[PDB]
Amino acid sequence: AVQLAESGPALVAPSQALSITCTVAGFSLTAYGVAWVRQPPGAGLEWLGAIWAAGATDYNAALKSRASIAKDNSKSQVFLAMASLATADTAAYYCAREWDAYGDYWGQGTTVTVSA
Amino acid sequence: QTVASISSGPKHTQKVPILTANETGATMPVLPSDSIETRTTYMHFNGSETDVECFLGRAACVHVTEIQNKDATGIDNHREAKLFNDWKINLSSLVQLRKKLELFTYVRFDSEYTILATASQPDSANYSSNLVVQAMYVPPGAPNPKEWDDYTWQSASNPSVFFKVGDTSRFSVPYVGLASAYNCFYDGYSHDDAETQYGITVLNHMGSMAFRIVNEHDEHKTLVKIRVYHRAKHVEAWIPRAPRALPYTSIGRTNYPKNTEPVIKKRKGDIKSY
Amino acid sequence: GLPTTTLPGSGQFLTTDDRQSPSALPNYEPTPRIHIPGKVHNLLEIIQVDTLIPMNNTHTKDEVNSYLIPLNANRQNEQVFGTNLFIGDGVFKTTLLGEIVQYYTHWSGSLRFSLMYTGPALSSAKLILAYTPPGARGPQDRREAMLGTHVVWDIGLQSTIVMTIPWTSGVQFRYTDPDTYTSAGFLSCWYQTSLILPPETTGQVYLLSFISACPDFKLRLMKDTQTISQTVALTE
Amino acid sequence: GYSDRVQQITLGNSTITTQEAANAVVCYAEWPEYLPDVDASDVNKTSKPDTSVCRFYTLDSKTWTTGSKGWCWKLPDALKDMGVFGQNMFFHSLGRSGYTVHVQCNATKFHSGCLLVVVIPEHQLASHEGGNVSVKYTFTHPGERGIDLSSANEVGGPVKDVIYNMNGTLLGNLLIFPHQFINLRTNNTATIVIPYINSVPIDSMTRHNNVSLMVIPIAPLTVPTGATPSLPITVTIAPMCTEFSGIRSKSIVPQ
Amino acid sequence: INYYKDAASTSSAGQSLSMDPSKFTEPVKDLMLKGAPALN
Amino acid sequence: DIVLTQSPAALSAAAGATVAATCRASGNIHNALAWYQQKAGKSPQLLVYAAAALAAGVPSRFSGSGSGTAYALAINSLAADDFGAYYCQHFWSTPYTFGGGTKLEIK
Repeated sequence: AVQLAESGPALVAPSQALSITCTVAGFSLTAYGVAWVRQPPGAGLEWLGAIWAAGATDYNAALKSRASIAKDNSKSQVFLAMASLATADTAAYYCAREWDAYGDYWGQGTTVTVSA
Repeated sequence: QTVASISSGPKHTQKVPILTANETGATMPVLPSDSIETRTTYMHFNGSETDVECFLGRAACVHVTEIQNKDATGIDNHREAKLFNDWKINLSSLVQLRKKLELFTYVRFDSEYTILATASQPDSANYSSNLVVQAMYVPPGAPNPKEWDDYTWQSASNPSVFFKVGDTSRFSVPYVGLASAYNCFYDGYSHDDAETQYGITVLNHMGSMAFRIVNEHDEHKTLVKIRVYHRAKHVEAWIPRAPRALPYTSIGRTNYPKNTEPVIKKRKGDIKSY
Repeated sequence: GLPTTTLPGSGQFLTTDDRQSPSALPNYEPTPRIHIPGKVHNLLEIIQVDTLIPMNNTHTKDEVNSYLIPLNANRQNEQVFGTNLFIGDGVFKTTLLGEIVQYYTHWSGSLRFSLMYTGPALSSAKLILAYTPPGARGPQDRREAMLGTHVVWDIGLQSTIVMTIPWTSGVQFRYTDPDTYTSAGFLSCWYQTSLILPPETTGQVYLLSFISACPDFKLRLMKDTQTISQTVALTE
Repeated sequence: GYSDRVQQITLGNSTITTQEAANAVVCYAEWPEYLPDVDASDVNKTSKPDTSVCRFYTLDSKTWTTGSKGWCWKLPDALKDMGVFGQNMFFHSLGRSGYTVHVQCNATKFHSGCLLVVVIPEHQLASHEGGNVSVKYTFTHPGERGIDLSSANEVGGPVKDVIYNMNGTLLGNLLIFPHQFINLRTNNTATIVIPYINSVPIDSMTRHNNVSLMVIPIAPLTVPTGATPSLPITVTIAPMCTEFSGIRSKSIVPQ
Repeated sequence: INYYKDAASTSSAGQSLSMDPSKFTEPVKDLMLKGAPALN
Repeated sequence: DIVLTQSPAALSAAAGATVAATCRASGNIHNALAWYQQKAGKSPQLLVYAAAALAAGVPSRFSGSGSGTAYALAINSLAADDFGAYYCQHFWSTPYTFGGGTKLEIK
């Protein structure tokens, strides 16, 4: 049972930080990387970034300054941290186990609303 | 006593046997002693069973046909009634010997045929009949049989073998190829023509066999199945080829069927999986 | 008349017996053998030739990408590929080694595994090819991979590493069919450092994996193969 | 001293230099030789038109355009319109020839991609229909243009699936045949020297193709960013130790 | 002991014991030493 | 970077029709493309990986095709489960940018 359960605060004031976690079950993070994809309501999917199976990270080119992905291999948790939020960051965020370097096993997703 | 592995110790050297270039089209004979520390072991092994005369030199079934002992009164042509049956000898109708032979482009061997005949009476027989089969070797240009008992079965110059059903025949045939080897593969035609057949050549033509029950007929029918088994011997093989991966569709052609199954097994996991 | 006794197995047709038989063509003079290049005397000659492995058998169709092992740029410590070493199965079932191996029941001796780097000449990579001998699992992190037999491969002017798989079977032969007692172990490649690409080059570069046999390779107990099959007899 | 990368092949009045070669393949370690008397059966005195036919003939260049499947040429069919070798092929009943096949594909150090340049004796092609369908004469005899394996199937033509080598085998197992790689990292050059390979000493050159040359992209062409996504491949073939026997009128083939 | 006058009638010759793989594994023109650089 | 231009924005169709969605990339992906299905208020589901290969548990109506820069997702005989928004994503190194999205509607 490969599961990637998102969890977030879901109500963040703007110009603050996100602490969105994916608890990993069914596999180890030392063997598979985790991609992050958001989707604002109405609009389409946006690839946020991927942490690879040994901690090397790649990001969206427009969000390299804001986003930072880290992980705990022992706790099976992947962290997404977006700094200096704007109102266009209101989106349901997703995790994915990597599968031939493609993203699947997408979690249910936690909606984040950045508003004051 | 051939050495399989030499004793090798720690090396720290500019001679690097395990780095090469596959671009050159060569396979470097890199030993285990070239990249790990080995001990001395011996082969105790000569490679006698992977020899090509051992590999191509056991008997494969090459053909299964049926002939019928039956009342022939009022039958038109006697070949559709299976009163006799002719087989153009080839080693590519049954695929287990075909895939072994088509590991090579050219092959030369004396043949060794074993013909087993087995009978069956599927309905209403009081006894099993003691039957004799004629297997007449018919080279191209010989008169083919049209009747089960015509003049062609006299066989004054064709080789024939008489044998009982239940018993078996056995005879060797020399290498009868016109060329210095048989062509397992022939990239060409018989002549420069827009419609002539591709790949079907007489360069692997081995003759033909005609089979009949020499007995007249009984009250019941007898269905005699003939099983020609071929053993190659004094085998010489040239130009090792890529092995067949797809199912064959016809004698003498490299055709494979449309919409065939993938021959490489798909892995359950990713490329990282075990 | 010589008094003889007839034994068991008389009139049997053992298909593998090698006896003398009468010739149907007496005084036949066959065609003179001319010199043809590439004469094969023994199948151990031609399984020392390396052929491509379809390591990337992750598609639902046979294609050229099945032979291509992808490398990626920003990857430390990860696994490039992994496979088990059942040479009559898996990625090896279709290779020339594995096709001839499946005509035999037993195999012994060392394998010859080659990787061929095909990226740009201004790219650099260090990889570590691990052989795990049996008893342990397939390695999971490059730390348990390099505890076994491994080669660290710096990729430079020579694009080919040749890693031997040394023989680990006190049971002196293994089965060519997959058998758990005679499992050969595991093969895996890992990023030693990483793949560095030059500027103005993006994407994946590919490895080509080759397999062949060392000259200590043994095959015996000849058997029919599971590759080819047949429903009805073929016609002209 | 002398490099294994810098080679020169002079045949006739033709010269090929390469500075980025691999080691040249001589097929089955046998250099092309004339037919000896002990193997001959044809009693005609053969004509050996040495420097006029045993010379490099450059074929038309193929563009390798990153979705290319491969190219197959037939020998002696690819050289049937090539000078005096093309004429002697049609005026003679018989002929045997070895070949130096030279394949050229240059690139920058920023390019990547790998070509399999393989020589297959008796590459009997499969039909795309299966069954007992043959390939017509004009499809196994394309001449200089060869067979483009990325082109569509045509009625009477061969199957063009590069994974099955056009014959029901597999692409990975072509390395049992004499081959080289043009890995653009390493070499821009494949040189294969082919002897005459046949079950007969001398043969009809128009109805029979002795060897085929396949140039197959294994690793696809990755060009650098903003570069032209295409590399020309040039094949240059020289006949070697070429005999012709049985001179008669010029044979008319299907075209 | 051969019971027949034909060479085709005789049994198998046995292992040729040649075992010469270099025409398939090293068909290259220049001899490449194991340990040397392949393309200097 | 590689921009995926997915076309068109919407395709209204009834059940049983043949619908093709197209992604054109700015660079060569070398068939490292994924197609995603996303229903209303659900997680995206991988349909086609490697631009032609169907994923695990995907019905055989879906068929990816194309190579180079142009890629097509064809559906033969649309069912009611096959409605929603479809997305490309390439996987050629990084960044793994998406296409715009094709929404399938009902006539």
